[PDB]
Amino acid sequence: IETVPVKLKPGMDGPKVKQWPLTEEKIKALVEICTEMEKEGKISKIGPENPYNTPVFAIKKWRKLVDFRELNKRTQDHPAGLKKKKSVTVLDVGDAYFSVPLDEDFRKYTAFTIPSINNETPGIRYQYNVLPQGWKGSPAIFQSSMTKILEPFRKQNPDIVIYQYVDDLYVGSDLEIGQHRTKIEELRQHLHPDKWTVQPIVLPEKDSWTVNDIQKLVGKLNWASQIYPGIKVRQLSKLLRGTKALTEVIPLTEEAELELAENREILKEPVHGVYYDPSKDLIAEIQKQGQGQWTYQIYQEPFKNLKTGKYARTNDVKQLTEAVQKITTESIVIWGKTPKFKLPIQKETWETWWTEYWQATWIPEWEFVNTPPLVKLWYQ
Amino acid sequence: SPIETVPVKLKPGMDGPKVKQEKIKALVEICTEMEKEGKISKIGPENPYNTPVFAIWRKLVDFRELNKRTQDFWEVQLGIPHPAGLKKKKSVTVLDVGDAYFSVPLDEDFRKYTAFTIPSIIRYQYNVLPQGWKGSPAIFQSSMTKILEPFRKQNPDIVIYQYVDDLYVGSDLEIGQHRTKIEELRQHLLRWGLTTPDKKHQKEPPFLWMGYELHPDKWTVQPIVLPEKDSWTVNDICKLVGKLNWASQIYPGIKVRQLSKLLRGTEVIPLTEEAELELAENREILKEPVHGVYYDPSKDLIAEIQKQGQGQWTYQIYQEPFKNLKTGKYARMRGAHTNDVKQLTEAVQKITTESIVIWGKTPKFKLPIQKETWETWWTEYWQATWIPEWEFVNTPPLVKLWYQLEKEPIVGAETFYVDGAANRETKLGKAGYVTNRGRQKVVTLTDTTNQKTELQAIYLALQDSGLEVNIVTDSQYALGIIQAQPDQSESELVNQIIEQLIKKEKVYLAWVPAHKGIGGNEQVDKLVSAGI
DNA sequence: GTCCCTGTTCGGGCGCCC
DNA sequence: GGGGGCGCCCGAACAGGGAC
Ligand SMILES: [Mg+2]
Repeated sequence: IETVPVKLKPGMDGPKVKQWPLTEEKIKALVEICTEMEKEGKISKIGPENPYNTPVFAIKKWRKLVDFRELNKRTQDHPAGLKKKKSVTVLDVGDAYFSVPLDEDFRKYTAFTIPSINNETPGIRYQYNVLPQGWKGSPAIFQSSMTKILEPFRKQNPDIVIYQYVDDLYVGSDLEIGQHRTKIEELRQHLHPDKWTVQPIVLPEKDSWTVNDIQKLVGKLNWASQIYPGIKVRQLSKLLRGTKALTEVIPLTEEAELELAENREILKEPVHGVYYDPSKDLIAEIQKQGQGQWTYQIYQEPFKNLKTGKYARTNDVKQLTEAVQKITTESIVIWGKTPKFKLPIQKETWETWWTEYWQATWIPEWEFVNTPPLVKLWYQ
Repeated sequence: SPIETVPVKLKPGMDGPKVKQEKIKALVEICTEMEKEGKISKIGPENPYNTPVFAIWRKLVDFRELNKRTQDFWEVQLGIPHPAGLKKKKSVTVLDVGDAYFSVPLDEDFRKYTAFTIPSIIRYQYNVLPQGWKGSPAIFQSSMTKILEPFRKQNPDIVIYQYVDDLYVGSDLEIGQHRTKIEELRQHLLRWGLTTPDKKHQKEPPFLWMGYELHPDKWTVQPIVLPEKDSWTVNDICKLVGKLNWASQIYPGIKVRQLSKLLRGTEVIPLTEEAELELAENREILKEPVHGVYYDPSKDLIAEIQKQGQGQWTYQIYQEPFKNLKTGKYARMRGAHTNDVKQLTEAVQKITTESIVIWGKTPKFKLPIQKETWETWWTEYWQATWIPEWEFVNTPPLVKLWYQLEKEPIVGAETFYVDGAANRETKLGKAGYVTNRGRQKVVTLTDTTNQKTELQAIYLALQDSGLEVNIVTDSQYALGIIQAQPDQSESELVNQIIEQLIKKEKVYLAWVPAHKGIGGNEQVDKLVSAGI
């Protein structure tokens, strides 16, 4: 087969990311898996003359996962329908990618190191000989084939939609509970997007209002004024004239009482005028609400939310990791991109454990936030 | 040695080194032998390249510029083997390879860059891995690995710990069979051109290995000798700290924090006498005979942490009480502001990641914090936080949040409306408050920031209020710090605030938007911004 | 943007190993 | 007047958010 020449981008070298500590069972598994990829010629041993490295690990059958995030950033550079259909299924189609040799000039960039319990042995390095599972250029090379491989299925069933993201293949159908399940199976032989509801903003309803209650109300509404323009705090703020004790009871005026009702009015509709730009970066912010509940918003410019939502359910690390993948999944289905997350967790805490809970083919980029104890008050 | 070479290049646009230089009679002594045995070769003036040499009976070459122009390597040494990761073996041998590097051929097309010259008052090339060349360690370790593989495949149930050129070999065999197998390994290495001098073949315990003393059932460190200076340079403390960090892997309760903080913006340093205490206490502990044990996979791994005081922590990892595999410490100051529960989280993380390296799994913890306190903190904290499977162990001083913040306002308590303001050109500020009971106060500050004036404001309120207080602040900054419940800070002001918080029976802190003409926040702002 | 401040990575000192 | 690794500590440099 003809290998397709690939390059990096101008003025940018290959990945040099250090391997990280691995559990015995993950190493054991990886060593088992790597041998047969070596035995079958899919990977070949290399040494330190190759200056590149990309992290590897295993998620559980185990499945080798390679964090090609750095390579993906460095390699040369969608159905609205899928988002619409009652049932969408996700397949693991990565193994297909091994059936295509890779430009030998490029292979040096795919190098990884298997670590060693108690450093009994130096690392054992391997290179990819074929399109690696999880790499950006893999879908681009194998697409012309892919179109061909399943077009019978597509013309046999035009009301079933298939979308491809990396090793993932998204297949969505409007068919009933059990016939979705059975026209899946002739694809393997060959999750519903409309159950996703926007999480609105809500104001507390109560019979009696204190100075504190109002302050907290005026603070929340003030913030919401950024996302919602119409909101007004004028009438409420003046109930707080002078320096009152926080527990004091404040009778609501006529004018404030429905300025609130009008504020409740605005928040009661959908936000307008936000449009997904494929060229721009996609951002997800997550907040911990306690309760085993998590709020998130997806946006491209600050306050321009493409979507807001809620992941609700205790393991803070596991839950956040699980929130990250559910959120990411959605963002692929809807937009075909993964978003850079802003995570409310310390870097080291997250780096300690997130791989013990990951069950996806991809890995999103993320950074870490020193978050306000405030924006928590805003999505309740 | 029939090892095949590893191909090496310089970086794409660069050329070899051209540097120039009575240890000379020492050097000709050595170099002449090295040529006799083929480690080097003489070259003529046609070869343009040269790198400096020097001697210390030992010859070494300064290859700094060569190294700069040499390609990058992926280092294959990912860490250091540790004794507590060793499983108990019936028969054990420790071995060393002699002239490791020089038994390993360099890349013929590369050798001309290793050119050097013994000086005049004779020029050579390297034919093997030079010492001081950047690529040699990785190329050796990688090569040693490939050399050891056929034997490793053949003897799957023999453990070879392979560290550069040092070999620990353990087996479950009786001492005769085992010695045979060691010999077979020795013959294997010779065929690949690697000599293991008998003089470095250790056939009985205690085994000297990697800095340790390996006995059959227990291990220990080789003697540690702390430097006992009269005057203390910044470096002597760094040396002393490092020696104490190395001891803390098996000597319990080693402390470094106070010795550590003597190094800030820093020549000789007076020992703060908080330091000479922990030093002296450390000196006492090194008079103790201690030992560790080996690892049994059929048992649970258990870590246990204690608080030494002032963000200083000690731990022990064991499987059976009183017989711990390893010990250790944590004392990192992470964050400008912190508390004990944060740091215990951090200590748990260090130990976890350390255990994954040494044992390939995570220990069960034994922590001096009540399940309650943890759940309390986990509640009030906004970013995600977690600790694995753990027991509570009643071992004072227990770990606690020193104060708490009210979730609701305190009825009847005086409400302080605090604010602060600072001018950026003049660095002049004002902090103060306005309260419900009619009280009012403004102080001015020299050399301050806006974030500092907001901290003063809050501090003011806590000094002047009674045992209970509601505070309202328009400062995202100050609220962020205080809602995290620090008990330690780099900031004196935050520390002062902390001593106050500990004293109150109840504190409630609330946030309001600034500049929205709201409550007494406008009143105190006007008092406080006046002049700024 | 600035300033401030808090977080992280980086490089250097020391330790230890080869 | 040399190299590679891991750890611990520091300050310096940089990124990013809040408040001007
Ligand atoms: Mg103000």
